[PDB]
Amino acid sequence: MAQERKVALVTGASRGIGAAIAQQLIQDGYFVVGTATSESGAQKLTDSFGEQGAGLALDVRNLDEIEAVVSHIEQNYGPVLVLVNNAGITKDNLLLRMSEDDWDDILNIHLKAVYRLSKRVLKGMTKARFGRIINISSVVAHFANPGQANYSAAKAGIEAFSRSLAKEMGSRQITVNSVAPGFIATEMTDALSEDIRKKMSDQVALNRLGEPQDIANAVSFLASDKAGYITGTVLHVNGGLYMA
Amino acid sequence: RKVALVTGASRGIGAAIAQQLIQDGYFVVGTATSESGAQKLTDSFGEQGAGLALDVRNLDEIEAVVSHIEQNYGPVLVLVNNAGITKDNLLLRMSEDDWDDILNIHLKAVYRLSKRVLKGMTKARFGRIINISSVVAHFANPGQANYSAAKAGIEAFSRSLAKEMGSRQITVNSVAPGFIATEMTDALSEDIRKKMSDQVALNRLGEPQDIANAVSFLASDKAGYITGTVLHVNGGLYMA
Amino acid sequence: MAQERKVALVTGASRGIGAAIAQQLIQDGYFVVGTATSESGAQKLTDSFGEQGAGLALDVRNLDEIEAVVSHIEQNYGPVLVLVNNAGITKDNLLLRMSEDDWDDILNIHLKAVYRLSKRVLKGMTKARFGRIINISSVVAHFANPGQANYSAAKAGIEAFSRSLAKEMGSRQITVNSVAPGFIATEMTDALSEDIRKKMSDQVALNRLGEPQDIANAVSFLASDKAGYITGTVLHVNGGLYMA
Amino acid sequence: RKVALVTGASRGIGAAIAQQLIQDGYFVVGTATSESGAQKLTDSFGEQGAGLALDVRNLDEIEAVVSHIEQNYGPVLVLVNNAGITKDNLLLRMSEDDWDDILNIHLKAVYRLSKRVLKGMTKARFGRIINISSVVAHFANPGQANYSAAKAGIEAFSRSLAKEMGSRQITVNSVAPGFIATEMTDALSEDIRKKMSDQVALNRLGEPQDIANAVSFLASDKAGYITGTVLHVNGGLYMA
Repeated sequence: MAQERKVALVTGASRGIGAAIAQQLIQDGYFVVGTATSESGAQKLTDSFGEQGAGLALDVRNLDEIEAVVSHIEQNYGPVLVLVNNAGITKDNLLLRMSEDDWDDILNIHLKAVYRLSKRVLKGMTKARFGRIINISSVVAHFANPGQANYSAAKAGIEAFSRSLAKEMGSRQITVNSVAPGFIATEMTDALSEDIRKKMSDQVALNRLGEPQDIANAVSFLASDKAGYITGTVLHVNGGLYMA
Repeated sequence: RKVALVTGASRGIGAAIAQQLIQDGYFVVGTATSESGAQKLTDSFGEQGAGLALDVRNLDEIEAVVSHIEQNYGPVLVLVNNAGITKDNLLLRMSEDDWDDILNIHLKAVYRLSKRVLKGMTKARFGRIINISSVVAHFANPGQANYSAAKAGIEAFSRSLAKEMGSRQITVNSVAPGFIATEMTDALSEDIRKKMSDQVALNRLGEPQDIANAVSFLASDKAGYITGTVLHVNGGLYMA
Repeated sequence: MAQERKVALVTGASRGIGAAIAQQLIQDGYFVVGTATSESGAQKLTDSFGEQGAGLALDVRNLDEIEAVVSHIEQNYGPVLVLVNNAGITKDNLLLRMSEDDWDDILNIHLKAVYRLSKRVLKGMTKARFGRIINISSVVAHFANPGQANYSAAKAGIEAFSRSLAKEMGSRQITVNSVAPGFIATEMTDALSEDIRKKMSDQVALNRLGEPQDIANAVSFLASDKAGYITGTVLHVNGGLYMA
Repeated sequence: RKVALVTGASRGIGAAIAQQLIQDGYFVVGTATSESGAQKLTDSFGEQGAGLALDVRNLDEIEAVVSHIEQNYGPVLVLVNNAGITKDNLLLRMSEDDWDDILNIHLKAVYRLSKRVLKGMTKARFGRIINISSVVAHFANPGQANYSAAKAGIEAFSRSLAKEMGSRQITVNSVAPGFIATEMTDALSEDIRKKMSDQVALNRLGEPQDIANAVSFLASDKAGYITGTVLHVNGGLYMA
């Protein structure tokens, strides 16, 4: 029988923030397609989602794969009406040691992928007169961090792109927003020491690291009818690490 | 139930906030400027709320209202500071009273009421202070220097207070409405409303419920890691 | 003989930032009126400025004094065409210990004075089709600081007021801007320990406290013809303490 | 004299910047897209400057140009990254090349040239990197998603780099022009220009010199405590 739920596409859905976002959108009643870089990673997503989603392998650096994935979704599940662009790969270095590849790969994975995927889903959202594009940004697009000139430039570019797109698509009722996580507990933070997690949490007004679910909760809100008059904004979810 | 206090709950944004927080499961105390307005709120909320008269310009009234809530219903654990009164004028025409009354109603009230609810929230290790700001704290609108100053003041206040209270798991945030359909804007002409909605990316005025939805989100466990921020609800009128 | 230079009014000109701003505007060719809270403080300013400025006693909390001072300047020296609103008094306390007076006095000294003085000088600047209103704000209008809810609210209100006023007066070519100092060396910072000044300077990208002259340099730029297309902005002078 | 390198120095904002920095006392190397344009700059600058051909999309050219400057004139101690090329289109019509060419010309060039000048500035314990951004990195203009992304990218880049280089007394800042009169805007109609200047609080388009004045300020000792900021030069078109 036919897939009748609205379709959400969450890139980088294997773990942490992306995993929580995908699961929450399933809970919210979407049919969720999540992506992983590998086929075995995709198969794990398929396992996790069961009969209310699918896992697909996608290297977001490649236009042909983006186009193939979205076409596959359209042909099998439905038009992508919620797009969550989620990527957290970093290639950090002070600028004097930041290579051409450190730069290009991060700009491609983060910002170019947002451009390509957003462009690819617009026709479906225009036809529906409904759409949500939700970009996962970062506190470091706002708060300066040495060694991450590449990642910061990408995330800031994503927020500016989102403003531009929000203006272009707003008459059609499609909203385009970013969520900027702060210090969220991930495999990366789990790998740090307790002392270093304390040094982080002391900087957060709420005195703790966040959880992937806090980011999922923000995305869930923005993807819902409770957020239909919010567009071109950055929703900061950082426990008061960065306020203004 | 936890108690929420929502000022200026008679109509528009305040009324929609109060009704939503009831639906969310809070016991809602709403305030109005007169005893008569307060009765209308009592009548609207029934067993899930109460109406009180309050002139938010008056400290003695603020302290009596909160004391009355503590004695009868319980500690105020969600505070929504909601004011929409304007006294617009170009600066050359803006009187001392136009300046003062807007700074008092909007920003001073936020200082006073926030201070008065700290003790209960501190003891609970739970709190939500949610301040209604405005898009005009960010985008300059000629004639509203008083209103814009007050609301920007509120946002900075909120940041300071979020840092002070965060270890107790009390969040302090602002919601900044854009052009929201009200009696005020219904009273305007068709051409005027058109010029407003043409500035909005979504090409429409918002509704009080859009603001209530944002406050409801922030007041819930779904926003427990969000503090010291401004949640812009303006349809892309202003993007930041 | 008649006073022919354009007149600048710098409130709080006794020391530190205000003193440097007043001296620099004299260097720039203005006739500078500076204010102090006391008559003896005013007399020291008069001494400092010599025949190219004047010191006047002003408690910026009082409308009658504001009106008297500006009238005195108009009657003796000329129309106020550069207004620098400079105040650094604080009454810090966590909100639970912040009195009605802690709140009201800071909002009056900072924000109400900006409203009153700006309003009072507009007629002269309108007639000249030239004006500069330069408000000294603070990094804490942006970067959250516990214990300064009063001061932060005031300074943020000042920046929003400046935007409103800039829009109202822009057709007449009057610019309205704020300068937001960071950690600047003052009597207050001199009173701190060397260890505490180090802890401050480690937070500044430039690895040092600023000087009053750095703020004077910013005000000088904004008051000049080099800044005639800049209005409604905040010029941050903080060594990278706060960037965005 | 200290050497300044100003890209895109042939006309408009770049030309005004280059001429101002000469007046300020810098030896200015200006770049143009062709050998012929480069000669015109040599001819304009005379003994106080030099013109070089540079395609800022090409890393080998960037490295050769800077090497040529180091060998002949001295270390680049002021770098002004100035690009104004647009390839506008609604996203639905924006090609891969429209996206890439604008990201490369604007943001990649800033990455490449900034990296290449660090060593000289580090040794000198003096530097100014001044990046020309745009009001559109802040205020969304439909059709300019590429340009807006690139310039916002530049601003965040600058913040990161300011933190890395600040201990060496190297400042990194952006200047964000609004609507500035150029050949581009001279080519537009009277009605179009009117609609632009009506959005500006000062009710006029700016001039290239207004931008040159801002860059000159930032490049001087008068701005030695300013780093990681955006200096908005837009006549109140956008206020923040």
